[PDB]
Amino acid sequence: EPEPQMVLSPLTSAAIFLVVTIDSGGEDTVRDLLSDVASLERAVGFRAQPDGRLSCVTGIGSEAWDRLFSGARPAGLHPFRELDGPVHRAVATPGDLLFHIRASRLDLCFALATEIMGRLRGAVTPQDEVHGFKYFDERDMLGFVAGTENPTGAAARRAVLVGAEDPAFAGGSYAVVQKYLHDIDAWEGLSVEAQERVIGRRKMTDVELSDDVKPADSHVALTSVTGPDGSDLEILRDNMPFGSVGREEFGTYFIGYARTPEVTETMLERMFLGTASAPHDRILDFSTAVTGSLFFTPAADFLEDL
Amino acid sequence: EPEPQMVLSPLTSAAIFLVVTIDSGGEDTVRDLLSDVASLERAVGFRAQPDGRLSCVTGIGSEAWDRLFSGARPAGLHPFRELDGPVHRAVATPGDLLFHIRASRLDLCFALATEIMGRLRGAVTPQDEVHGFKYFDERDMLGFVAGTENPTGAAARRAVLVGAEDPAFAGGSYAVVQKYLHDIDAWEGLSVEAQERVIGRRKMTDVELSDDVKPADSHVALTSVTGPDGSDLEILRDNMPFGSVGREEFGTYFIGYARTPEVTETMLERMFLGTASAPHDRILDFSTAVTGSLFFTPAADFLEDL
Amino acid sequence: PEPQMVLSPLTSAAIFLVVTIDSGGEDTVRDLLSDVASLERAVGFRAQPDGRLSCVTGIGSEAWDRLFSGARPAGLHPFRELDGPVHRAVATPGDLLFHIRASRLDLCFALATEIMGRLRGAVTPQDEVHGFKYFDERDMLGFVAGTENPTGAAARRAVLVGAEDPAFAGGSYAVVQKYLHDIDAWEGLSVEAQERVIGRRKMTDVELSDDVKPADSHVALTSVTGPDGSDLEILRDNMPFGSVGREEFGTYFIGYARTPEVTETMLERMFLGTASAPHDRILDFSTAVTGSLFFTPAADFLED
Amino acid sequence: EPEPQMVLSPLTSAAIFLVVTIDSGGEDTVRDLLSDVASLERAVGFRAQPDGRLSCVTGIGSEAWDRLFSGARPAGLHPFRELDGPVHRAVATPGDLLFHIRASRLDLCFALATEIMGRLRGAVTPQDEVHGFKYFDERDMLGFVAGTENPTGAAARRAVLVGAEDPAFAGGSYAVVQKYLHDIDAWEGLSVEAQERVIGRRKMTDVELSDDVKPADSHVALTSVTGPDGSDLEILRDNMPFGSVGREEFGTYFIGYARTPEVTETMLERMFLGTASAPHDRILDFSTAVTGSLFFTPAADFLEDLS
Amino acid sequence: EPEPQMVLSPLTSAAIFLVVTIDSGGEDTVRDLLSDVASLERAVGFRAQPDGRLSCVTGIGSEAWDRLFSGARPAGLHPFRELDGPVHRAVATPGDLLFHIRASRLDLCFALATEIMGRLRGAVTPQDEVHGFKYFDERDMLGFVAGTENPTGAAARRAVLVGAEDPAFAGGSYAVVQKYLHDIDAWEGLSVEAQERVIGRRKMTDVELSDDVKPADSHVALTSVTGPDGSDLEILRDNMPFGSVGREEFGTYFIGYARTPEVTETMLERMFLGTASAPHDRILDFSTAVTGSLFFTPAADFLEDL
Amino acid sequence: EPEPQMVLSPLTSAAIFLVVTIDSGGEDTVRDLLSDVASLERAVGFRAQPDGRLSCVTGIGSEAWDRLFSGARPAGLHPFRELDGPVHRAVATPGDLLFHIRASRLDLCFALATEIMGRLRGAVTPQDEVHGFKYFDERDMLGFVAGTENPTGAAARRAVLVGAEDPAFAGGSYAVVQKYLHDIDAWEGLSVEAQERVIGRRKMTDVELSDDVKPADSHVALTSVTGPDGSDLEILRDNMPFGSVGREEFGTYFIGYARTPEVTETMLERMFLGTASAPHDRILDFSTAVTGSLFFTPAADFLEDL
Ligand code: HEM
Ligand code: HEM
Ligand code: HEM
Ligand code: HEM
Ligand SMILES: [Mg+2]
Ligand SMILES: [Mg+2]
Ligand SMILES: [Mg+2]
Ligand SMILES: [O]
Ligand SMILES: [O]
Ligand SMILES: [O]
Ligand SMILES: [O]
Ligand SMILES: [O]
Ligand SMILES: [O]
Repeated sequence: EPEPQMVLSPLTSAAIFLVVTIDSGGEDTVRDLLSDVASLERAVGFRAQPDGRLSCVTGIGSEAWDRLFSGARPAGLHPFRELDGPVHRAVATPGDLLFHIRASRLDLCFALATEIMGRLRGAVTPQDEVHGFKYFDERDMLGFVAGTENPTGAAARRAVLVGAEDPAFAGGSYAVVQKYLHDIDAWEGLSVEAQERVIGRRKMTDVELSDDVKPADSHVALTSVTGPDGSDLEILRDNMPFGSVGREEFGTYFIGYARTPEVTETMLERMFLGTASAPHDRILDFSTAVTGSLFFTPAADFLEDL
Repeated sequence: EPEPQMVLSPLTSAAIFLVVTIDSGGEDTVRDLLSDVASLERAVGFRAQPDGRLSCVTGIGSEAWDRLFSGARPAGLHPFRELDGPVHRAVATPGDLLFHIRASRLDLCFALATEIMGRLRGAVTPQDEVHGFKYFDERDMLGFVAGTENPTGAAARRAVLVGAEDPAFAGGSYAVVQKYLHDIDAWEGLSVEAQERVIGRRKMTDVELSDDVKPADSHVALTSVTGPDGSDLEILRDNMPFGSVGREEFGTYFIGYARTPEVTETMLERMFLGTASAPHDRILDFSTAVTGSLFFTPAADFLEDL
Repeated sequence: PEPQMVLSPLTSAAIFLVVTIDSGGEDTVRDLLSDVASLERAVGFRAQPDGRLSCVTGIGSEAWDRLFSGARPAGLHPFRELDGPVHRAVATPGDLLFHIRASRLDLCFALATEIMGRLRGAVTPQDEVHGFKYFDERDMLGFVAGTENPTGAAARRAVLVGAEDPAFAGGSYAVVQKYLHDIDAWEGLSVEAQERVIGRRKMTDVELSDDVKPADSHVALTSVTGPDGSDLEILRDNMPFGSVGREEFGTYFIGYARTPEVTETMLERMFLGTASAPHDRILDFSTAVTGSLFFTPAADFLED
Repeated sequence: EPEPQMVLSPLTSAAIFLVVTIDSGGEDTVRDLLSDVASLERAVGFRAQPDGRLSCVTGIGSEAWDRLFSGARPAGLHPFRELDGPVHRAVATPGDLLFHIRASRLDLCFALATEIMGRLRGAVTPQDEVHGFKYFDERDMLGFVAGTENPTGAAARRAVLVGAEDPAFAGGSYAVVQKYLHDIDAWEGLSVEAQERVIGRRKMTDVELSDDVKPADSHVALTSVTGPDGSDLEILRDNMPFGSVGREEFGTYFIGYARTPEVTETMLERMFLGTASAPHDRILDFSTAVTGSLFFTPAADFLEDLS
Repeated sequence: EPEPQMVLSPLTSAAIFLVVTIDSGGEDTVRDLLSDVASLERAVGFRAQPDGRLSCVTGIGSEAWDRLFSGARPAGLHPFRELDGPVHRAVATPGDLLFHIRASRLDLCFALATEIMGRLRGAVTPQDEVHGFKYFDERDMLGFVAGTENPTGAAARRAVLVGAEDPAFAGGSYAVVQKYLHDIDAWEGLSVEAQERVIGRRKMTDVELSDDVKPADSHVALTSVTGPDGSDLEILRDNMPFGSVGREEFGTYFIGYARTPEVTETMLERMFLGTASAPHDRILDFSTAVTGSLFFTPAADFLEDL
Repeated sequence: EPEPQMVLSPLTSAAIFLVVTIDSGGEDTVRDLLSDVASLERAVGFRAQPDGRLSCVTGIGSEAWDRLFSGARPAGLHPFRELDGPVHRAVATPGDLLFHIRASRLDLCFALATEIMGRLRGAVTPQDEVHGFKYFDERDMLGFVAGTENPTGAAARRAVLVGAEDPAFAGGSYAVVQKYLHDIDAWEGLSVEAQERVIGRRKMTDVELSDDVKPADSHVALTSVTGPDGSDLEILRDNMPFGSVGREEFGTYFIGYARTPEVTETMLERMFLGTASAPHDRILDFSTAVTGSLFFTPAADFLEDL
């Protein structure tokens, strides 16, 4: 059986998201780090157990894949597709490696990020570094409970992990990242009732709006997708608030894991391009994407045997 | 008896330090915020009891004091004194207001900082914003336990709180801040034994080096000071690690509270200018001050009664 | 097939809600059943992961016929009243059971509020009990309660419907009885006399050896061996409850099993006695004031 | 410095409020129990240290005081004063003894309530019993954070504990209890902003409404009282949610401690009878008081030195 | 004004009791260690703040006091008084220094005991070392709750701390230690009701037996003492269970703190020699004392100034 | 189908290791206790759910197996093999039964140990009893993190549990125990860099030394073993510190679970007898084995069905 990376792990109160590009001739240094990254995770995390809950998920971009490895490519791997909607745009930004670092404490994230970047100095250029913090009541930067409808157990495994459709990369997953900045002044001008119509859930109680009152351009309505079979298409999201009060930056770092990028890309199409019944997702009237990248997160044993 | 701010409260795992200057015409907006800051601390923190441990200490600079208030000035309040040592410099940087925000979680610090800065928008200019995190084993950025010789109980109250020497300001304190960036590459080039001789304590066990072994130019030696009366002069320090792995920023945010700035200033003179037996504090060969500001943190009732 | 949380452990808080379905309330009920997993997530996610909020939903025999056409679960019937020589196990009305558990009563109450809010005008409440953990997993008699519950594979085998009734695999049967205790009479016994009623040591919870365990002890009468000589097991989530002012010191009994026959055999031995035992001596200190039987379907049965 | 009961202690996650009346001839049994109540609290609580946080505050009503004790009365002790407003009524209901029991767990509350009621069986009649629970982030059944502006440290000591004004009773306090039931159907028909105008604080973030927007008939406006010298008059509230989903009971158990009942009573007069600017507290349009009792909670040493 | 050691602090889940004798010529080494013990306590304890709750109380015996110090002695400091009852004996055993180490975790106790014994190697001989542990709900090896009637708050300060009756030694206290082994076989031969008549409290619920059923020879009856003026004479007990299952050793380590040894010794006389109404404390029919030592625990500042 | 004992369970903060020999005629009493040990575990542990995490793993020695049972032996069961190296010796010491008792608290361990030994009194003779405790951030007495490279999940199950190679004993495991005492004086004389060369990892950060600097006689180098097929051969180690400060006993209690003893024995051979490039494991220059025993820990249902 192939060992997945910790893609199925739950939300934690802290995260570091590190996106880098591989400099010309940095390939060899990168391959050596990838073969050690699970051992670095154990080195930093084991002594802080059991409360630490440290994990690192490592992702590799479409272009970087061709630079690093000969042989088969994962079937779903391609650069992030820019979406030019009538009003809102999903931008594509450079990204060769993702490190999705989670723990109960920011210091354990930082210590692992320090060892990884120590090994990669002179081989990579940092593109994005975000320090995420969840609110103590599981709320995001808009004041809503975040993660409620994430799949669990066998449903999560089936939605997130590559299987027989691409057997050489079984136990892998696809990660889409987008850094969003919010217009908090505009958001806080809405009544609570208006905010609930944007999201599609009650703010205090987190109960879903019933189908007769849920607007067709609510976040929950547009990111609800049924397959040909009639079955719900699901992703696993580990979204984190981040910000700087001095710079008035109040953000959500979106990360969504799926067995194929087509599920996440369908949701993004419905959000940015809309449908017959909805011009666009009302959350984008308060949220601007400033990054967008797609990564393949291989099985742990693929990184180890390299 | 006057009610002090939470200057005596213990170290926490998260902090936000905010330093701002007051723009032209900003004084009325600032006075309104000062009269409300304790009530905002309760609004953000109460619902997160008892695990939240949210506090805010508010400080006011020498020039800002004269802009905001008529009548008496605290006896020790003056702008930070630059020290131009033969090798190392303690710089002065602008700062009218300090908010020293502590909690068990960064998101609680961030929520109070958001409310404070929301009320000050258009009246202030941000000078500095640092998000602090302690390592899970009470270690600083240099790998040493930080806080060990802080005073506690009655000795802390005597060391930190203004009393009858300045009775109109009793229950106040003086805060000096300095942001330090470390040369971690040079520090990690030392053996553990050489680092212990820089600090003056054992790294793993935190046991102080004996007087026979402890170098005259160690941090513990130079920051150990006796008054004319033979008594130890003590300050309370809430130093926090901070940084950015992508930018290679690895820092210690120094904050020290004391009943009179003369004690903190004497320690800084010994570190930066040295003594007969030591050229300077050896910690400064690995640590560059990039900010320096002095604040008076009044009694809580002083701020309430505006 | 995915079961409801019938295999989940004891928690420190619980709400037990039993209602009857009023005439014409069927459609409101079916809509709520299709939504109960989503309500559970909605309330529970506000306290992940320590909250441990779950709701197990059960349906009575008469309600089943009012709600669904086609196949019945093989073991579903109304609770069988037992009229013993001394003690009686009463059958009381109940169409729906909500077995709500969490680490905190707030999560239980918030979920109960949303469920009952959705069913207002469609159901009549019959029983509501707010259970709480009592010291080191003790009951109102001062004994540790749950010790011999099966775990892991033995729990799955004992609790979940399998191939014997394949349309309903991953279901279970719940029996509930609210008991009120005579604490005055109980505290009149020596600790040694109480140990002989239960069949375990009071402070240390060690089982009495077979040579000393009375045949009419609770542990002896509820020990049943199946055709192959293996133990027939149930999973019990008993919770203390009460009201000091009204002198109500209670045990809310709930037992899950793959077939009701196992639980019913245990109840027959307790209430009717055997050749060796007049009745379960625990009943000399405990009166059953409710009795109901429910089928707790697979989670997938409810969503569909 | 005489030793107070645990009146200054913080909110906990569980509580039992027990109100009883003393039957004729029950006085000797009650005095005996009062002399033992601190020892019973230690007997239950000590084995759950350090996390248990079990405490019991024992209060005695005006008429019970006269039956139990032959000497001096606390200066402020009198029966609860019924308030007959143009719209709303604050009823006075019987209660001789209050047990305010708090812990981090209901089991410790229940076990201590069991031991106390076991000692008083046949001497007292139960009037009210409420099992309170913390609801999410210190919320009440109206969805608002409750307790935010409670005084702390020295301010709490000054606001709550009897001192030199009544020296024989120094370290005592005065507790007012009211059981409120809420009309949740009517409450949930308001917009969140209309709820915020009833309470005077933001619902989700618990920030006080600015003075320009805070209505005069908001809860926070009517329960804000200044003394003649301009300083705030404060009380310490340990309010707890309770209820029963089947019976549609969604309750707030109000308890307020103060150094003199005059402060709590001035707040109640403003709520129920209103001011020049406000007819009544808008919170009462959604809240009905069904009990009302006043108790003196003596210093701990006063109870210990009985017979 | 004088700062007591942590004699008033509550029970913890772990303790180490270390009793040593001072070798001939060990006096100087011992004096240097005593002046450093508070600094060693902070060095170990600070890196587990705030849940560690590490503390060390240092006690000095009567014969050791006269070897270490000159001038005035604490008024009540004498060797433990052997009690030769008709049936039961309280033995006196050697001991010059007591280290009473408590924390929430054994590791912090063990690390501090290691640093102390490292400084004293070749100057002292170990007489007794006991690792204590919390047993369920504050129970002892007899199955009863132990510590229930300890004084708290002001009553504890008044019972425990030397004051104006011996002003030079204000802030000190007197510790009596006795290691007890229990005859568990004999004890378990009693019914629970017989055990309750030995102790004087209910076993499961820890409710005191009423005055009309409490035997005169029960432990609670003989250890209840009133002064000539009617007030209760109280001690503070920090008893801890210990044992070794292989050796069939089930113990109680008794430690009682009091402002004068006369209170503790009056209790011991009643237990071992009895009263007019009681031959001896029935708890002694199931408990054997194998050590007995008395120590003065000076104010913290007395040790620091050496 | 067969239910293993709790061999795969994680490290806990407390342990008791009990090794006994079966006295002549004690066989019938032992068989009765083996059939009840799981019942005793529930009796003590249930009341402390869910935080207690009490488990007992019961092991039987080679000589004991033939005294207790008729019919098939586990294929790998033999007496511990004494290793007589040029410098260091791995002694074989008597042991018929192992009880490996773990929990989050020592009380639960002690209570279960008391019930087991109460049933075995007069049938067994105790050989060793060790009370283990967690030391800071999962450290051993040498000050290094211990457990870091233990296998987890599927890799742990594959490394530890007997499968189809010995189908009658599927779900069993083999436990090797060795009690080590450390020369802390000699160890603490080494610089941290020289200690790192003994172990093969960085002391404070627990990062593995790179292959270019790791000495061939380091602990990590000698306990790293590859099968003929190139895979890593793994064991599960649940090592616990123990000690007594007055007796200068600073111990590591070694316990290693494996699907076959040949893996553990290959590691011991390399440590004690060395390789072409290493005389012996340098850790043995600071560590003396004083016990050595091998046990088969059967499937839980094997014990239940006696
Ligand atoms: C500013 C960015 C975002 C914010 C603040 C945000 C917030 C939320 C919230 C509050 C919910 C409801 C509770 C939950 O189930 O987590 C939700 C649901 C969801 N979001 Fe987002 N979201 C954002 C971006 C995205 C993006 C970019 C996607 C997909 C590409 C996405 C996919 C989903 C999905 C699939 C659900 C679950 C819908 C359901 O089936 O109920 N979100 N989000
Ligand atoms: C530049 C970055 C700094 C770092 C990384 C640092 C770190 C440390 C460490 C590790 C200790 C030993 C443990 C303890 O906290 O007692 C210490 C002690 C101390 N530091 Fe700093 N420190 C810094 C700057 C300062 C400054 C600027 C001052 C004063 C103006 C200061 C004053 C002290 C004092 C008074 C002590 C206690 C010494 C004693 O009496 O034992 N430190 N510091
Ligand atoms: C007054 C109501 C009850 C009380 C207070 C009570 C209490 C207990 C206690 C203290 C135990 C021993 C520890 C353990 O849980 O294994 C026990 C065991 C048990 N009880 Fe009950 N019980 C009650 C009613 C029932 C009922 C109504 C049934 C069955 C229909 C039942 C079935 C069992 C079973 C099967 C065991 C396990 C026996 C074994 O195999 O060891 N109980 N109960
Ligand atoms: C249905 C009954 C009640 C409910 C739901 C309720 C709820 C609240 C809420 C939500 C607050 C705002 C947060 C805070 O606690 O500071 C508050 C404040 C307060 N309440 Fe109540 N309350 C009730 C009855 C009472 C009564 C009867 C009194 C006095 C007799 C009282 C006195 C106060 C006071 C003094 C404040 C603080 C006002 C300030 O200075 O800001 N409340 N209450
Ligand atoms: Mg009978
Ligand atoms: Mg206020
Ligand atoms: Mg014996
Ligand atoms: O999301
Ligand atoms: O510092
Ligand atoms: O049960
Ligand atoms: O309130
Ligand atoms: O004691
Ligand atoms: O190891």
